[PDB]
Amino acid sequence: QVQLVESGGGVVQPGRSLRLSCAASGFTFNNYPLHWVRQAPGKGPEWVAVISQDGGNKYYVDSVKGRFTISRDNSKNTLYLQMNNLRAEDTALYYCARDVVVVVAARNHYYNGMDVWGQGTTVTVSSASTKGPSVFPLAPSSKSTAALGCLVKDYFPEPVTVSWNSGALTSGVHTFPAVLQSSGLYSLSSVVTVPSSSLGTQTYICNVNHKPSNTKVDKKVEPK
Amino acid sequence: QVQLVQSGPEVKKPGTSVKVSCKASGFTFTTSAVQWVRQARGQRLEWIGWIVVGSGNTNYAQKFQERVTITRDMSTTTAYMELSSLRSEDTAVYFCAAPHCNSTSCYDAFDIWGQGTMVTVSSASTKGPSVFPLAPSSGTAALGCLVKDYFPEPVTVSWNSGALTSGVHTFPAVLQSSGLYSLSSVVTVPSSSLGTQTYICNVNHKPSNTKVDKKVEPK
Amino acid sequence: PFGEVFNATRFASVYAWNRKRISNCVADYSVLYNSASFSTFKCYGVSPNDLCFTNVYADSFVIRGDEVRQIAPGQTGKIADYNYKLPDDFTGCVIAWNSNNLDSKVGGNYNYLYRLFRKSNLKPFERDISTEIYQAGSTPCNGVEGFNCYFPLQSYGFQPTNGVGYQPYRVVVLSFE
Amino acid sequence: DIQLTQSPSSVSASVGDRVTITCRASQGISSWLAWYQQKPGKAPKLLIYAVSSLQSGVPSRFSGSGSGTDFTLTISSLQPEDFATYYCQQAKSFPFTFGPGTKVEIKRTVAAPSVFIFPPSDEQLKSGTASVVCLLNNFYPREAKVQWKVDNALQSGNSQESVTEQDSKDSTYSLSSTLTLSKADYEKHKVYACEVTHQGLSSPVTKSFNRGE
Amino acid sequence: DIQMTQSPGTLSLSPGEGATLSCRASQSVSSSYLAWYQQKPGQAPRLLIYGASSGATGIPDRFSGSGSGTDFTLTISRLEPEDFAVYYCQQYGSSPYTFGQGTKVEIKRTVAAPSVFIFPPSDEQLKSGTASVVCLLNNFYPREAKVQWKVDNALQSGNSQESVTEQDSKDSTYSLSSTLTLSKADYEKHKVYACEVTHQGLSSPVTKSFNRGE
Ligand SMILES: *[C@@H]1O[C@H](CO[C@@H]2O[C@@H](C)[C@@H](O)[C@@H](O)[C@@H]2O)[C@@H](O[C@@H]2O[C@H](CO)[C@@H](O)[C@H](O)[C@H]2NC(C)=O)[C@H](O)[C@H]1NC(C)=O
Ligand SMILES: [Br-]
Ligand SMILES: [Br-]
Ligand SMILES: [Br-]
Ligand SMILES: [Br-]
Ligand SMILES: [Br-]
Ligand SMILES: [Br-]
Repeated sequence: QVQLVESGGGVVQPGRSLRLSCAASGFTFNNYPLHWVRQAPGKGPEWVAVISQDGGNKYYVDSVKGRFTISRDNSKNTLYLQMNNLRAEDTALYYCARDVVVVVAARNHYYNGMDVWGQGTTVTVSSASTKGPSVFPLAPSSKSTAALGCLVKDYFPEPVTVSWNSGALTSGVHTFPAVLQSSGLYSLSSVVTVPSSSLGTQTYICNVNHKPSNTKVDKKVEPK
Repeated sequence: QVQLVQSGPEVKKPGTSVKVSCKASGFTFTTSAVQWVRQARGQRLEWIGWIVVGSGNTNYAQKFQERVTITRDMSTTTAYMELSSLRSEDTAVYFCAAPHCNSTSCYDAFDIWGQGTMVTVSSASTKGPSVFPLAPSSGTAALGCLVKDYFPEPVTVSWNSGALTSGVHTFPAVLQSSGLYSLSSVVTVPSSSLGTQTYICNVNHKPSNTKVDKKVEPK
Repeated sequence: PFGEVFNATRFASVYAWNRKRISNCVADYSVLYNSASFSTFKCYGVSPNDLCFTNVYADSFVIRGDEVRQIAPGQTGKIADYNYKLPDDFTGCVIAWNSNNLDSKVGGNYNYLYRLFRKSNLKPFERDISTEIYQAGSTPCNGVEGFNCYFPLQSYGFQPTNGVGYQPYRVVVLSFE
Repeated sequence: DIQLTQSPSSVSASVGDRVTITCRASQGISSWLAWYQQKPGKAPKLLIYAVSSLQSGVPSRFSGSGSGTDFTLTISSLQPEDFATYYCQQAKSFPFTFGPGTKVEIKRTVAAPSVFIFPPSDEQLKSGTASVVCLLNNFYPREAKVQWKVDNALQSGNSQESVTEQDSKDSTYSLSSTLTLSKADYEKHKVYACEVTHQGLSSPVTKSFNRGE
Repeated sequence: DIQMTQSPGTLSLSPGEGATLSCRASQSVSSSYLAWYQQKPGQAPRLLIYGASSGATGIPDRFSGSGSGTDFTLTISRLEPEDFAVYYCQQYGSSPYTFGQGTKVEIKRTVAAPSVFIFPPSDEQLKSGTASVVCLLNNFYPREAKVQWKVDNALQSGNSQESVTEQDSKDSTYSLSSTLTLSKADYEKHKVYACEVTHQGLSSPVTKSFNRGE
């Protein structure tokens, strides 16, 4: 199968470096130019760089000019992006993609789009230290269907995973995308809607798992 | 003079690239095609790929899809064969072949062929050969010369500056594990002539500008 | 009416050259000769001003800079022989300008074609858009390409980094009858 | 540096509708434009290249047209797997620029949000930080406005919002807004409320609490 | 791809006979896109026949061609001495334009046993720290021959290399050269060096030896 698998992303302090790799299979690697495209959280895709089939031609977005270097190893079917002097605005999910080659009268025409994309690899440029989240209860109100949840506050880096009653409770659960606070730590809320009658007759436990800090926190949400 | 002339011999280190040229003459290059075929020493013919001179469209074999690119230049009526990331396995002779054509029509086969280009790939360095005598044992006897440890191919051997040709066997060279070549050239002569006929083998190795005339002696 | 013929959004390929017919209207070829925008302004049979003819034809197409010299009477080459031939007694003008910023694409443009093979030369003002497989050998092609069986059209593959001789040029040929 | 604009920014469609998305370029780009479909958590998928060339595997209900500065993406009969964000990309010159995108949303009936307010927990206050959370649950359309008022004083610059993707069951959205104060400021006031205005609400809905009670 | 297979491997025939070579294709190929080539030692391939049955320019009319689809034939009515070389068939209709593995047409001959000679390493080479013992098998037919090195009756393995000449244009025989390579130290540790030759023309293996010194 035609497939692109990128790797090498992670957390890195500003000004430091990272090297992304892209493993291709299922097509003749040296017949195709290759692109690097990134997508910041909540934004659209941004083309970063492209390299020709033999590596002789390289183009870059102005934002990365002089800091990024694209390269390829045709003997290993591998594409590389060398990222130096990284900035906060470099934080994004990085895809490698294969060039669209338009054939007219048996002649190949290059740089016409991207047809085969990888799954993406995440890089996060931050000076923040790894930290597990504090899990605070959002207790259900006395008389105000009721709503309860957990506030998953002040953690770095992404992501957390939130379950309710160890995954048994899925009906009515809403775990929101995280916000990045001015402190550099993320905050997140996971809520659930339940019948008001079950509040005195049902435990609700939210389970917050944060692999980067090696922490798993379970909070019992109960009325006041 | 419907001709197809190729580049000279090439000797490159592993991991480099070679670009063999092939220039047309006699016919109108612009409307023909050029295929490339390689032949390892003592092996069969292997089709690499072809190119249509007018358009530049190429077709390659599966085994050369990764390291060969064929081009042409109608201004200099020449076709090229670029071979990247060389290795010992690439050591072979490469041929170019084309049908001759006028301004509108072509021959129905590959009838014009180039002289061939030998490409040697190894880590060895240029070195002249050491020539040792193969002395005749004490009605016909055999003597010769041992042309040992040279690089690259080839060497040329003659006997008595070309006077002695009957009964001479110059063997094709073998590639030793040291990376250098060894070659032996022998001749059978009547046993009577051993004491009254000097036998000299003439070894010339152009890549090293080596000219050795070695006299073979009955001990 | 020249405004929509010269400054058109897209031109035709040289093998499928387009002809616009202009009979009896307003014209001022003085602002065109004085323009450095036009890399070529050459007239034949009439010197480049305000004469009168019954009709004007506007043939337009795109070639590359090295080929603009072929758009003239008594010329030979890919364009003159297989794409667009001007007669020896041609009475008109040929105008061209560099259209790299419009018709060139990074990686190569695939929209402009030119005829690469043809068994005989075009008559003056002949238009050939056939896509029959060119039989270069004696063996008949049966619609399939291969050895001595080539597609007759080829793409220019215009790129902005190309040499100016290989960059696209939009050509307008005015003939007066 | 060729810019690209798309219109509209969002579309609310049903299964079977004809949907047309347009892409405007800041300069002529001939036929060198492509269209991409992207779903949450997935890489963009190429649908059309060269203005009107359907990528292999794409259903023929997708079509594309245009030339120069204006281009059009048409979905003849929208199918459930077509609700996504669509991007247009030009390829005349580097850098390859994308459009801002057009989100194809599921049209449904106006549902008012259920509003819940949550005071900061006693454990969090012991950390010296207070977070008040306002939940807007299962509403449509997505457009909603939350205003925080602390003793009837309208807040600004001290809150953050987050919206869920459109729900796979009832096609509604959910919103969570968090007001963040220090424990010092939180204990200086009594009434904490979030005022919610939404299309399903004939008048702003307010959920409040008195600190401690 | 289309695999082209040729037969026979070696065609041992007398000058003046009729030669017949075969070329097979893994699938049916157009007759107008098959060629035959001839290659002599140290030369480029030469086109003989194309379009299965179309003689090339300058090729003698004794060269003929036939076949269709998967089986093709190269007939030589009367074999001349300038015709003993290798012959290839290539199809150039469907890409890739694959070749056959070749057929060697050699002059058939009567069995001739080799004349065997052994050569001790020269005193000049021993000064360099290496010894090369050479065994010459002179003018024999058929080509197949076997050489074994024995050093004080110890059969050697992995330290010898062979080389065979092309068939002689005058007596139609072959010659072989085998070189045993030992260091000067290992060479002086033993006394009797011999090469045993096995060949069809010999009623029993022939051994040629020398005594290190005398
Ligand atoms: C260009 O050549 C064609 C064909 O030439 C053939 O192939 C050559 C390599 C050579 O082998 C020639 O002897 C071949 O004829 C010419 O076309 C032929 O013209 C003759 C003239 O009577 C006609 O009988 C044939 O049928 C034609 N064959 C084909 C395939 O067209 C053509 O005339 C040559 N053009 C010029 C300008 O010389
Ligand atoms: Br390229
Ligand atoms: Br590189
Ligand atoms: Br190509
Ligand atoms: Br345009
Ligand atoms: Br108070
Ligand atoms: Br082959």
